[PDB]
Amino acid sequence: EERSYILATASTGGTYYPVGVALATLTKVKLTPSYHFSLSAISSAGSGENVKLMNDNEAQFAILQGLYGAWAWAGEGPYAERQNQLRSVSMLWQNVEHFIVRSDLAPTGTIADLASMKGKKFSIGSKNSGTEFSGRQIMKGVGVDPDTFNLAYLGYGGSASALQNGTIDGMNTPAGVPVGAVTQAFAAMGNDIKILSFTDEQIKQANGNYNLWTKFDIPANTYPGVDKTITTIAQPNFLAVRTDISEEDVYQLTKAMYENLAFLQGIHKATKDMAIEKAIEGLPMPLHAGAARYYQEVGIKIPAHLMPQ
Repeated sequence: EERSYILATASTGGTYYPVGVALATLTKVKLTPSYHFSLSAISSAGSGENVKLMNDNEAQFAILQGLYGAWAWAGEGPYAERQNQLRSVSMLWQNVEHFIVRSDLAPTGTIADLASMKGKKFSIGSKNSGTEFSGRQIMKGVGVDPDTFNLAYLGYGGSASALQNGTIDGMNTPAGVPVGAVTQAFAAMGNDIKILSFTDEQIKQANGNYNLWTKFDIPANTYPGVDKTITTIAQPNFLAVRTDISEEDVYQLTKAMYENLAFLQGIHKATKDMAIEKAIEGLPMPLHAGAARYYQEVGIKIPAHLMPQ
């Protein structure tokens, strides 16, 4: 009968889970009666578990952080070989990098200023979180060894409070814009702190061999007292699917997402990031054939490296 697919997300207290629920709901309300498949969201420990669940067919779809997808496709990071059972479908929202430091420690204003801050207290994120891993990945790319800082491993709220109390000099807090912890820090500290920017050369450095982070301009007036645009980088949180899932089902799913963006956005605001012209930006692994069919149908040019394989 009905093909009841499982969609893996992350903890029920974060953003992966409710965005996943929103996709699942879209399929059950708009697709199951006519097309006879559904997605149902399950919680998980996050991207690393999600790759294992997909590989074992306990899940057929998952929300993945871009970097985990890059590692999976390259056979790098925690992987020793390419994870060839995984393909991409769509960006769902953008993880925007926020490397924030005391302003008097930023002689250029750019991410290279982390190097002037060795030996100082810096919160790289929760231990073993996606945030720790993306912070380490970016810093290594711009040539700064994270372990030459005095690293603290604080969450988003803990980092903001430590910055406000003066017990750390910078923090790494990436997420969908606006990031609550960054709002709190600027609200309390104003322009005593600074979001570090990324030049075009630093964007290339952050990516290394990957095509994952792209230029992202934080709009003026996003954060208290920051009345100017800021150029940083962002990577996608994206929907992944097993290669053996029906092309027709993946096509109908991709089409329904882009024909019902307001439906998704009314369930969870993170999907306000979605747009047909941003659908494939920074995806770290090639598209499933069914998703590519939809994108070409509506006139999207797919880069060679994302064409189905």
